[PDB]
Amino acid sequence: SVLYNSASFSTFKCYGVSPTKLNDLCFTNVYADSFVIRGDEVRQIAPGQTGKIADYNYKLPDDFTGCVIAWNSNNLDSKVGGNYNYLYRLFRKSNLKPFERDISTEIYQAGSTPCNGVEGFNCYFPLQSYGFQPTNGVGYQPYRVVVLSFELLHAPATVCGPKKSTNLVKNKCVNFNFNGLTGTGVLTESNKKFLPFQ
Amino acid sequence: STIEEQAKTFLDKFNHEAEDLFYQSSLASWNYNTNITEENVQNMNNAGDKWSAFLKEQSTLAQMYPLQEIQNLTVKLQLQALQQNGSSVLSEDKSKRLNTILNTMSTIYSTGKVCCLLLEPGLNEIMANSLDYNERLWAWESWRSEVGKQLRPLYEEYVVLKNEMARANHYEDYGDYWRGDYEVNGVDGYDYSRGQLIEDVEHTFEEIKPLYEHLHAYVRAKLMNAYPSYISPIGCLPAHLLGDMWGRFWTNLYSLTVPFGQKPNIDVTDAMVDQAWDAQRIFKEAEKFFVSVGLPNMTQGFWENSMLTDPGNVQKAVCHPTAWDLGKGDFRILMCTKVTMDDFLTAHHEMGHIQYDMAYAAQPFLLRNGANEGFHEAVGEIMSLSAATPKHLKSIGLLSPDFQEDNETEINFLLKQALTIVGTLPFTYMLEKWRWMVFKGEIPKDQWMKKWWEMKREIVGVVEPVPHDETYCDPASLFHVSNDYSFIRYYTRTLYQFQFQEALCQAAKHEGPLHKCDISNSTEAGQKLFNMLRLGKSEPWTLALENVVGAKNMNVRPLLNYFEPLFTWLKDQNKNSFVGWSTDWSPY
Repeated sequence: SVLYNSASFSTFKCYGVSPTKLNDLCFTNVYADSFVIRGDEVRQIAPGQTGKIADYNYKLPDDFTGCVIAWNSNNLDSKVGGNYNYLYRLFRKSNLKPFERDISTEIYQAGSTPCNGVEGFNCYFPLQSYGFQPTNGVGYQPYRVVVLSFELLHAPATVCGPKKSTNLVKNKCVNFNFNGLTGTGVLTESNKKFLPFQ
Repeated sequence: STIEEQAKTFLDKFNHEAEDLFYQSSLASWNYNTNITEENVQNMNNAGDKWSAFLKEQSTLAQMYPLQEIQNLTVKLQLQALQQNGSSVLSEDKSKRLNTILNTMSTIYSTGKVCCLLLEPGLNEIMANSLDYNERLWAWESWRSEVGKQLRPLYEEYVVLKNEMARANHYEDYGDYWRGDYEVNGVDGYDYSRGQLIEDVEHTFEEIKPLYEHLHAYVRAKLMNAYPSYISPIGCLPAHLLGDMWGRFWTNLYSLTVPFGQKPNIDVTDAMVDQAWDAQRIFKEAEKFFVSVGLPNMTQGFWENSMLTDPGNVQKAVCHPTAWDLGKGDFRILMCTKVTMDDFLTAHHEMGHIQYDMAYAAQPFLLRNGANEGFHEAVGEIMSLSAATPKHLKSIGLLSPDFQEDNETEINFLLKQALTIVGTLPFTYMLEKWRWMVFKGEIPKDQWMKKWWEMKREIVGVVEPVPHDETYCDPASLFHVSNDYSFIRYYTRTLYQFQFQEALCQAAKHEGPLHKCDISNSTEAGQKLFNMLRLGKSEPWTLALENVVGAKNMNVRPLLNYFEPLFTWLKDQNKNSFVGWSTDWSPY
């Protein structure tokens, strides 16, 4: 409830499910994938788009039912003169799978000759640098994109949502609901006590 | 594997490192322009040294990839300017000889003092405001007898060195090397060979000749009263009575040639003082102009990084009118904003140049330039010409809906632009054509000054007031020759200025002449212009020209429709003088 009307995120979009129905819906596993990219490559992050990011880095399924959280971070981790703190792989000899972290750090072989790790002919260096500078345009500013994945299995989900609790009124024959039991009657005072677990 | 597949991988590796090195060389140059210090100079040389060293290494590895193995019709156009060797294509012994001449010609031209006197605006104001025969002649003869003599041995060796340098990159001569920019080497069908550039230019120049004959006869008959024993109505005009040292800018001759003195011209200087512009404005007005055309809005970093103020004489700055392109979405314009009349049209001219850079923003660094050298300047000429219309400036903020205007007012506007736009047009057609015959081998080494004065009386109409010999040299003393800059790019700028204006004014529900066209509330005329700007160099200029005008070849008809009321008035006025100019005539 406080994440939608926060009035502090640059891009807050959801796919698959509605952003107002997941507040009370139960979820089994709630993942959190954070990554800083450019400002123009944000359009590639969508369930149904490709590019040099959703293919060789962080790949997302086409039927992703979640939300995409991304805000502006120009006055945070950005300096003038050239950004050399974030890297990214340009090409790779294979195609990654959705929900998989890049572990193998090899050299892209464009030709038919082995590279043996050393950079040379037909052995380009895939890890390139960005350019997060406060004097560039809009498509060159860093944006911390956080992707929240919602996956439900057969295990009992323990992460649901808070319930809006009202007040308590008696002396009337109205309807009430006290945890599961939904009765309609007049709530009067009692003298007996129950058990501290029932 | 695949040669074409490995070609795109080599481009992505170079583009990710070229934008970082080029930005550091441009950011250090911006700090020197804001504050002239001795520290920012070393920052640009260190950043520029890494760019020249990295470009040479990538040009050698690009020679292994065949050029014919490109099917996308895009990589072939990018590897043409990458596999070049530059001036260092010859041997190591002749490498320092060619670069030394480029420094000797630029030093004498910059230090050319007449005893004292500076260069610009030193000798420019003397040859303009003088009105005397025994004053401006001494300033013109001393420049050809001192500067031309020292540049004579350097100009002779400049032809033999540039001839072998051009042939080393598979060409013909120096003039043929400049023809490769206009040559189509990508999409088939819409090709444009280098041999076609020889023709067309020579055919369209003959149809515009009757327009120049009526203009040259009116100026000669007007200045006849000032020089009765020197300017004949049936003769010609000397080389010093043109209001310029080299006969390039003829705008200064408008003060001594007024066809109507009873109708004042437009003036937007007093209108800016009444409405009180903060001196930080002008750009705010210039912003809403391109919105009504339909070109997208400007960026956000332009209003926070580009210095749009005037510090004055208390701060060292060199706010020269030059559009900068740092890259990576950054766009800055270096210009001192003042509350005058010339700055209102100058800001609109450079705003069209930075708009072209914003079109191909998503394209790589190898596609961040115009289609040719004569096309990037034509984008800003159509913006300042449409904004200089007296009718367009009346329906906005400045000016008065009370200022009357008629057919007599448009005569003074077409004549003023005829001494700058089409005034230097015959000079460009003669200066560039004369050098093509020397660089190729059609003129002997001892007939340079002989053929020079022969082509003047047949194209422009300029005689020699002083009988020169052979050791003299005239084209060597020029800002574009000493700096090794092409001059053919200015010829296509004049022709393409009226072709793009006629296309936008036609779809905007407006017919007739083009001296009163107003580009406002015309969405169709704005979306069509963005078609060829977004492409850039990915498509040839012949295909991009058809999307706006409708033809692949340059035309001269739109250049005549703009000066239609001016050509009509000169017909019923130049009846007492001779239409044209005489060749066998000398003032001495």
